[PDB]
Amino acid sequence: NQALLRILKETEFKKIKVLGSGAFGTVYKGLWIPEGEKVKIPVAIKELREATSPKANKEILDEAYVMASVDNPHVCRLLGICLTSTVQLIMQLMPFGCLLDYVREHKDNIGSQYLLNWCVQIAKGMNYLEDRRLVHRDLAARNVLVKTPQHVKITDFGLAKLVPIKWMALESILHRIYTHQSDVWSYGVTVWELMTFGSKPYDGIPASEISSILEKGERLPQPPICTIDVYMIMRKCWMIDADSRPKFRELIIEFSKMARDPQRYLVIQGDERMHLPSPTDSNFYRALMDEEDM
Ligand SMILES: Cc1cc2cc(n1)-c1cnn(C)c1OCCC[C@@H](C)CN1/C(=N/C2=O)Nc2ccc(CN3CCN(C)CC3)cc21
Repeated sequence: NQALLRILKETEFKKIKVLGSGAFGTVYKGLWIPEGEKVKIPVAIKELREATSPKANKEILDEAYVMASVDNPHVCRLLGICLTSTVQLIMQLMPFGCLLDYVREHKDNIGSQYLLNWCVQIAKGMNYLEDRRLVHRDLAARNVLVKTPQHVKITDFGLAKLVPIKWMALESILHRIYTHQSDVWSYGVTVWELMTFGSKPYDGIPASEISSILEKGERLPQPPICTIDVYMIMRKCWMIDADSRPKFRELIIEFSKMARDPQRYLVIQGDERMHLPSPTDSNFYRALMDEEDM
């Protein structure tokens, strides 16, 4: 149970470079130095921006014992925690960054086979969080990490204790109701982010007014690379009836169907010039960075 969350000493890790921030904390590239060893292992460290108390920290250690409990290839597991005056969370390092920045930076080189596979993988991790009765509350392309280009993982889960209005389902904005189906709404918006190559949803619409335009029946438009088959699925994620939104287990299957013939469903200029890596190149990544089961 508590055998998955390691409590760390200040003296056995070091923060070396600022990699990004969030809403409750800044993320650093770090180094883990085990006691009595001469190795320095790269980690990812999240320092909480607001300073907590000694009892605030029993609350943290309760979601930190759960966050360290996720055992899923497409969800990032909390590994360790360091209980300072600003609690520091230790996790595995992803040098490729988040999927949001990656798609902006590689948009001219991303084919349909990658994108559809990511959506399969994202929904697999989220279906796991549903299987684990864990509602994420902040699924977005920025909180999806890229282990290798062929393998993504979801991160930043544990923020109810601690607002991305443009990703939240209508009932969250109106009533603060967060369920697995409102994570489906967040998922459909994340798929939009991928399919538009990192565009900002509702760009120029103030967040204070989005709950209104949603109630009038307005949604995000069809991404130019998307066929209607893909967009209808996204549209089904944004239904005002939460129960009518698709389930993650169904989002997995359908996007699996689309990944077996990717060029029918996403029309990208030059899509014939970019394919998945040969089994040679897939094994090369996996032996070097990505040895887990799937
Ligand atoms: C398990 C784990 C690992 C990691 C993050 C989280 N969790 C996590 C947890 N909650 N939240 C909000 C999280 O994400 C934080 C948001 C940005 C994040 C992608 C940073 N980020 C990174 N993240 C992780 O390792 N790897 C990165 C590699 C490259 C760059 C870009 N260069 C950096 C230097 N500046 C100049 C910009 C250019 C950014 C990188």
